[PDB]
Amino acid sequence: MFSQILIIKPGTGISPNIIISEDIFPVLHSLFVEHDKKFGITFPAYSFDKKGHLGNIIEVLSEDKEALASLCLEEHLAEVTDYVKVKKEITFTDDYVLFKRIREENQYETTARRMRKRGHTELGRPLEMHIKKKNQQIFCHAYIKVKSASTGQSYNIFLAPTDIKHGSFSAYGLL
Amino acid sequence: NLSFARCLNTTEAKFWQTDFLKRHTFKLPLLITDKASQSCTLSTECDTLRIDFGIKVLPVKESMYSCSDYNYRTAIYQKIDEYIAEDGFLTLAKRYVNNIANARFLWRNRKGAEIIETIVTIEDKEYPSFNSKSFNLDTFVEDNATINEIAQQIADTFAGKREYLNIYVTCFVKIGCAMEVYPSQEMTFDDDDKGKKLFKFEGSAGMHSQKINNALRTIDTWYPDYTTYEFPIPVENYGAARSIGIPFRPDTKSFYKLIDRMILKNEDLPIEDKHYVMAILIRGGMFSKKQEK
Amino acid sequence: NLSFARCLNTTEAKFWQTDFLKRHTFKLPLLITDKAVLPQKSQSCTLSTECDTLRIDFGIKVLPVKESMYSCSDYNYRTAIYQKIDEYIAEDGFLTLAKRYVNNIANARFLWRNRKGAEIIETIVTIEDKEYPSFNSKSFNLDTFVEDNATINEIAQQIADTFAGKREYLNIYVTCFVKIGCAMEVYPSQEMTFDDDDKGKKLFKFEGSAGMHSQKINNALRTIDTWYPDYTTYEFPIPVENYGAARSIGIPFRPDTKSFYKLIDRMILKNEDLPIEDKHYVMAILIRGGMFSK
Amino acid sequence: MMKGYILLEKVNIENANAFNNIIVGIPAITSFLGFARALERKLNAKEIAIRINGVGLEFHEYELKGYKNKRGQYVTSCPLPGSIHIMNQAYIDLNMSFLLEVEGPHVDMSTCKSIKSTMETLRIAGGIIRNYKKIRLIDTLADIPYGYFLTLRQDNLNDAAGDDMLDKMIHALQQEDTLVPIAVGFKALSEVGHVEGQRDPEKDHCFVESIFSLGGFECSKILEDINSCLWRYKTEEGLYLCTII
Amino acid sequence: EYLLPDINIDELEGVDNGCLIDEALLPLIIDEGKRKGEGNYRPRHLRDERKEETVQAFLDKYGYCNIPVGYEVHHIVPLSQGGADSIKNMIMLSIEHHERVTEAHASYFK
RNA sequence: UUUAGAAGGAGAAGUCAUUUAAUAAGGCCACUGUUAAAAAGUGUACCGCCGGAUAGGCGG
Repeated sequence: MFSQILIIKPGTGISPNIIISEDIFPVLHSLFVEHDKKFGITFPAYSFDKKGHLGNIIEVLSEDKEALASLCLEEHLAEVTDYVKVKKEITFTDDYVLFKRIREENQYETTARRMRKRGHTELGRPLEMHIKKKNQQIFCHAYIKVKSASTGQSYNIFLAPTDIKHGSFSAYGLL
Repeated sequence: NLSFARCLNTTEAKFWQTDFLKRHTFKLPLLITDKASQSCTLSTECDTLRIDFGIKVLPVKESMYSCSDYNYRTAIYQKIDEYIAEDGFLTLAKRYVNNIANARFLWRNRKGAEIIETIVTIEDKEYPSFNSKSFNLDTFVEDNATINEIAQQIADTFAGKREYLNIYVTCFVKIGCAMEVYPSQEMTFDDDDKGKKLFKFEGSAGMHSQKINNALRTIDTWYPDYTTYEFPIPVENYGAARSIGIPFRPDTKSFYKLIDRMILKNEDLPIEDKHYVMAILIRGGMFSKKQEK
Repeated sequence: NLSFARCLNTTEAKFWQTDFLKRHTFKLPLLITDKAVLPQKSQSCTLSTECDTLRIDFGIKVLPVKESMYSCSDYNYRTAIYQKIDEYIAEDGFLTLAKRYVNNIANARFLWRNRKGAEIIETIVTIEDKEYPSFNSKSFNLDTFVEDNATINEIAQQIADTFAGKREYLNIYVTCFVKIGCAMEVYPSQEMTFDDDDKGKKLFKFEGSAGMHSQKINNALRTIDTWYPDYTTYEFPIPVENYGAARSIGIPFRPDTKSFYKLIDRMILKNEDLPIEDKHYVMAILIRGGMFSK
Repeated sequence: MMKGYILLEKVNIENANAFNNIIVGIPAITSFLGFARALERKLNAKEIAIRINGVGLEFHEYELKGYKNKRGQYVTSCPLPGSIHIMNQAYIDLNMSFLLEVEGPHVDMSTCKSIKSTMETLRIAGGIIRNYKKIRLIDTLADIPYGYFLTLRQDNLNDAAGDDMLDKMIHALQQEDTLVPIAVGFKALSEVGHVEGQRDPEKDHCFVESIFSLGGFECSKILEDINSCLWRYKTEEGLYLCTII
Repeated sequence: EYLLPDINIDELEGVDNGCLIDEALLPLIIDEGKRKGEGNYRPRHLRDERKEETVQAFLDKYGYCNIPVGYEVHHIVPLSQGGADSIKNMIMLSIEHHERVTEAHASYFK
């Protein structure tokens, strides 16, 4: 739908993955929770020859001009302006690609209690081997490392592109 | 076999743990925890990380090291004399003043931090406190209170009025408490430990001063297609950067053809071009012509 | 076939760390600290923290110039050289060369790169005691040679006495003090790297300290030359070599008609008389020594 | 109708006839020229209608089928004669490559499959194909791997001391070691008529003898020209020959 | 002639379908990268080519429709001291394992 | 349409014996190693659950 372009500036010797995973999303989660989770993020810089790549360009997707007008990222985010650059050029574009959230974490002792409690079966050769393979394919993907709030720990979030151009969003800006 | 030498000599930065209010006193060493990947962090008491390094300034034509031709030395001396009688080596000194002033040397410690303060002291005099957040990154502010007083001594030491200059720079970030700050690693020396090592000298951490040198060397805004990219670039032989991936001067604006048309042709190149050639002369290095191979 | 040993033998130096007020009392070793670049590793030595200045003490040995005359191939050559030596004693006295060498110590131009940017140099020499810090106290210049004073006269007179025939040895100590700065970069002599595994800046360390080579000092002590062609338009004294070729400039100053080959072809084998300017160079060659074959 | 060149890369041949007339080792170049002509005929039997004119040779490895006796001279091997005593033969294991100057329409991303299919019923100087490495159509000067090209250097063949070829060949051969004898085409006689006993009676028959010259080896990096190699057919009034001009 | 691994036949251990799944076996892969092809390095032009059959090799190695997005391709002596594109001389790896062995092989193949 | 087309290398064996190299020796003397550099990609990937198939999905 409606898109806003936001750019980063290479040349400082540091890749901006830390600056988009720590100085963008932990400070945007509060306004995502406040504003009923009606915004998304995307990038037209896919490069999956061997590893995951992000490029240097981010776009914020909203379904109406009022949301992008009332976001006003140029002024409230005036702390990392030496690295990020804002564009007050919100309009409608027909070249938007949507993104969904896919999550698959390790499940040995997270659900060992559930497997000894709810349903028990022999997990020696076939099934436990199914865990790490399920933790391998999604592993070979462009990830984002964020921080929790309840119990302090970091983890991996994988953002997969999709063809579903319409729908609702979540706290991470995905679905 | 023309080759200059550095007119800006760097000393290795050292990390010292420091509490909040007593920044001047109570400096403690910073040891590195070897974890299985060397890394370290600040403790629950000290919440200020100090950087101490030195810059030695020696004049440019006295920094000339190797030449197999007297006429090249005479032409270089004439060009330097014309630059002294034309500009006076003040703008490059002002740019190094701005680059040491804005605390651009910490690199990764700058992001995520607000309270960064540096103090630049001459051998007998110091300077007041600094607000290094207030400066920008892609500009060069050339009109302040004490900028002329701090830049004139460096300009005269570059020119030849003062034979020596010694600069002690001590800077510190203060806002974070029990956070982590990692020095530049010691490369892949021995692969017995596959993890990332850190910098260790004199029983502490610190910073490689090649990092500080390439921090202060990033003032070049005279490259071709400046309006397309719009940031300073370190003053290198080709102006190349390994981050963006595009060499900025693969053309006649690069140093080889520039100095060929400056010396072997005696061209009247404009002010920014001769600014670039005196910046790369200040940086120093192996400037010899290519042997016939 | 002819050879000449060194009329004077210096000492491969060391580096130590003192202060301005603890210059004679407190000393500390200066160790080489390795560094990483870019790849490669460079062993860039540096002055340690919590200092103010820099110690470097070595020793110089002076011996008579007729005793150091090495393996020759003719007794007539020895008599001719000794005849020129006693003529130089009778008309001058081997003391102008001593004055110029002690002035070369008195400008202390053996530090090379550590002279650049240095605050103060203090060369202390002990013939038997410390005469005066005058040596390198008042700043010198490489355009005039400082006559008068007293230490220059007495040390040049004793060095001339040891030079000609009046002594057999003299052992004095060049303990010079370079105030580079607090934790600044010190340039030691760099070892010639002969391996590509770690092809960085391999440096020269002493037995528990930072060192510097003897030829870094000895080749920087023969800087005296005011008797060479085109001195009036060059106006600086080049160091003394065989052909006179100075690699710092790249233009060979001497070997037009005043090199050592011309002097050895118009001397000794054929008897000719040459002036004081054409004799002080050829007697400053003998203090340096070398291999004068062919 | 566009001019190009194909590359037969790393063709290894066992038991190629290395005993042409006098030269043991490198065979006569007319073997490779007739191999290119047989490939041209095989492609002409198909309706591709593609012509080939020009061939250059790039040697990589060689194995004379024998060993060293005492000091360095070679002793060669042979199979057992049977139903119809041995008289004179020798064999070699070659590992060489071909440049074929290809002139004809519809060449780009084509005729390589036809060359691959028609190569399997071919012999290079009477030796088995086994497994050539690749067929390539890269149109650059620096399309050659690290091999050595056998060219026609008529410098010591032409200007040397000695009154005639015989009193000149060995004298031109002492001072240069890379230069080697090469059989270069063949012409002897006349009477081109239709006398019986021919392999094909509806052709021209002659009694022909081999002729010789010199050759040399140069690398892929250092070179002079494509026109200094890629040997060509030539014909005269009974003086059929192969040469580089 | 290029070497081959001495153990890769079928799903033995730590493996579901071709890919190295379980841990505590990468030392075995690192000593299979060792113990074969030491001191016998060849020049760059004396190396096995990378053929275009490899896409069909990933097609019919085990039944994959194409090259997986979540997996890569690796050998045990990559472009140094032997190794060829056979039917068995490839072991597909994970991101961390390939990143570790790119420096682990260069530790001895400096 | 190529000095094209074709071909069984075989079976068997004793190399053996002792043997003193050693005496003598001067590598030498002197030549500033210096200029200049980006190690760090984010260096780690947790629970509350609904789900009872270890399917798959919401929040901190």
